[PDB]
Amino acid sequence: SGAIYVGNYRVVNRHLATHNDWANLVWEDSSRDLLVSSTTAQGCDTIARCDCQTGVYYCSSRRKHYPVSFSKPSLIFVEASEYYPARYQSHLMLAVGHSEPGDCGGILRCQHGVVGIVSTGGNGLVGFADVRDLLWLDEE
Ligand SMILES: CC(C)N1CCN(c2ncccn2)CC1
Ligand SMILES: [Zn+2]
Repeated sequence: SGAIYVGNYRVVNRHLATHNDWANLVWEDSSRDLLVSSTTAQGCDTIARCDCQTGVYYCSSRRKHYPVSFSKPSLIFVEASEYYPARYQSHLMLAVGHSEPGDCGGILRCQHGVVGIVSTGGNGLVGFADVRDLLWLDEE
């Protein structure tokens, strides 16, 4: 579990979005595994605006933050998980590291701020849904 709290937006994995998220929906994309809802209180996070390929992510199934190198966001085939069938996921970055389903929502960050959230795992990789292209998160 986990979210990004930027301005008056909550960014969550689409598959973990709640009824309240859907009732306060700003934007969602199944192919990216993202959903954004509106918040009453302003949030503490800054979104990275960069093309970094190194950062640090939180792994809840280890209670640990790990430094990783990661691929640039791409359209990638993802094998079946507990929460999605085998399918193509867009705007996905991969690193070598540990990720189980409940790790979804952990933040990946670089020197510029939040890069994305854990969205995939298995086979010794962790996949992150990028948010650095979503420039509208920084205003309004
Ligand atoms: C949500 C649904 C599409 N899933 C969940 C069950 N399943 C699976 N596959 C691999 C590992 C664990 N569970 C495939 C079908
Ligand atoms: Zn960066």
